[PDB]
Amino acid sequence: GNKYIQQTKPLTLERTINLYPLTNYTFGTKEPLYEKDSSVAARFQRMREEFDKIGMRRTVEGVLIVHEHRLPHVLLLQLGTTFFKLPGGELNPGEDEVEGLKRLMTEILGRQDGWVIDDCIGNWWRPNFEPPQYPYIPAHITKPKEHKKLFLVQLQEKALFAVPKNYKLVAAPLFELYDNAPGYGPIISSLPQLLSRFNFIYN
Amino acid sequence: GNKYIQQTKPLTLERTINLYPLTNYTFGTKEPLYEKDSSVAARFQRMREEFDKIGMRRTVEGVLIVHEHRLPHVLLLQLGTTFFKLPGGELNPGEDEVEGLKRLMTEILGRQDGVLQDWVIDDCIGNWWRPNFEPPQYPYIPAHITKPKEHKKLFLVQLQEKALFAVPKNYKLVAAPLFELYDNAPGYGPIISSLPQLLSRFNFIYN
Amino acid sequence: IALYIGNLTWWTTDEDLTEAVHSLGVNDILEIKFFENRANGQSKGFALVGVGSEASSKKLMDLLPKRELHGQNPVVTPVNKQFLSQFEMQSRK
Amino acid sequence: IALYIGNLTWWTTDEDLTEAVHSLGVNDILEIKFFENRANGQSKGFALVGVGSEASSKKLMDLLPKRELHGQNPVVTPVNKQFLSQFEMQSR
Repeated sequence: GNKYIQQTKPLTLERTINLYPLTNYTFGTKEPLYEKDSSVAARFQRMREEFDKIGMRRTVEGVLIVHEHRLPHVLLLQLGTTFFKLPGGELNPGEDEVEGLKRLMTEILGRQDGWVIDDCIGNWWRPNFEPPQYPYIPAHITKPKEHKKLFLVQLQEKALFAVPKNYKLVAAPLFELYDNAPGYGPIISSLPQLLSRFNFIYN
Repeated sequence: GNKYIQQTKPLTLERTINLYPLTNYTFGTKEPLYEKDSSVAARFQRMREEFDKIGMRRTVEGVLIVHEHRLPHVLLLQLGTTFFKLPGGELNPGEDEVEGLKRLMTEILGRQDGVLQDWVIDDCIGNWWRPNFEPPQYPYIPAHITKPKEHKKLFLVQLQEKALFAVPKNYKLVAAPLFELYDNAPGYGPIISSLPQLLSRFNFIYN
Repeated sequence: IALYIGNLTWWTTDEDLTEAVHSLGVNDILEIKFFENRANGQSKGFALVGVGSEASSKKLMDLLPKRELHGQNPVVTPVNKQFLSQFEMQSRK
Repeated sequence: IALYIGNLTWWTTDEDLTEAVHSLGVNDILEIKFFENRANGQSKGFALVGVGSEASSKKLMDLLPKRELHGQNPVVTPVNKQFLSQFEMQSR
């Protein structure tokens, strides 16, 4: 018999994201990027200083997903064999979240041989000038020192990247991250869950 | 000199969500509802059984959020001293996920008095798959799996300003703040304990 | 030169904790360190409080209790490992 | 009857395993549980497979450890506590 034409599903209920073979993606070595902070305690010395004139820090990171063997992989950058960060960084005072993100993406990676960001996946707040960050603002905290916002960066069908010589662009399959904070941290390692709502397409 | 109105953002980029004081919500009681199963192992038997007749199992669960002290609290159906669960459960073969969840909320927290009660369910917040006929559930389908045994999907359920609910006389209802649950797999389970994060993307207003 | 302030709710905020203080005549609030569970970042119920004026510390020791921050009576007590140990044990309720 | 097929990749699904024996033409497979990491659900790279025919069991034991599944030669053995250990030694 006749079937009825499905009705439009609100993006809030069903978000459909297109994934492509991780083999579509490659890197060309680029100029090595140091980190703006020098030792392990220079970053907070800098955080205090900035928070005073600038105010609360606004960090953003991009999550770029590829796929292999029918499983989502997240693009991490490692350096040593124990350090993994998502591409992103501090925003400029008064800078737009996404626009700024594109600027940082294109900055840390990006084609020198000649960014779709529509989804927010999380927020993390750092209450004090210390390590711990949480997915919420503890009730006793009124002014958190840092706000980290994470976005799903829809990757193009094919892409060339520029990995600063000192970094290694690896593709982490979900089960490597899940329940493995010791390996990747509380943010990164909480992505498998944070991604599960998406209806992924394996092209 | 005149303020510029902040235009709406895309639903996919910022979801502002309205939270209200637990006190705005009043909670009565109703007929004690025992589980459709019983005894640990027994259920898995049924699952093996149902998986044959109906196929993969389809569970839906709603996440109701209140705010107290400007800090979201997830309403949890406690049982005993250490068993919490989200309101929800199995759908009936060939059933809209959401109309089913609605049907499970009224079923599970229905205001006995006047049943003119609607739920605003418009956000899915996660999926969890059970690979084998065992406890393990992961927020994803492991590469070596074709036919999962059970699929669990969670939807943020928006409470209106005020509304009256009703608990099965055999259950207690608590409002777990986020930090109770964060990194607390032992106390609440892999799923429930990952809500703090799963909600961290919503822009919460505390009325 | 610094004290402990406890029997605070886990929602008493650095800011409002400051409101109480200023409103004694004490205007030299040197840092405002809350104690908290790393696991979940929840206020342990007591904050280490600093002050350059070693007089106002009495103006708190005596005056702060008998004020109520969210229906709880503050507990200003000089810094010490047996107060340290006093509050840490109290956060276990 | 039951065996231990292993030395296969962690993405070797169950169906595409069934399709390997359907090449030897058995079709007896009754059950197929895999061994995985509880922590993350990843495959340890070997499974206890339930079969219902004693005869075909020979075909498995004998033959498919010659087929190239995803590049691997299935390592078929009987179900023994001393066999299991060599397989979980492969996780490491």
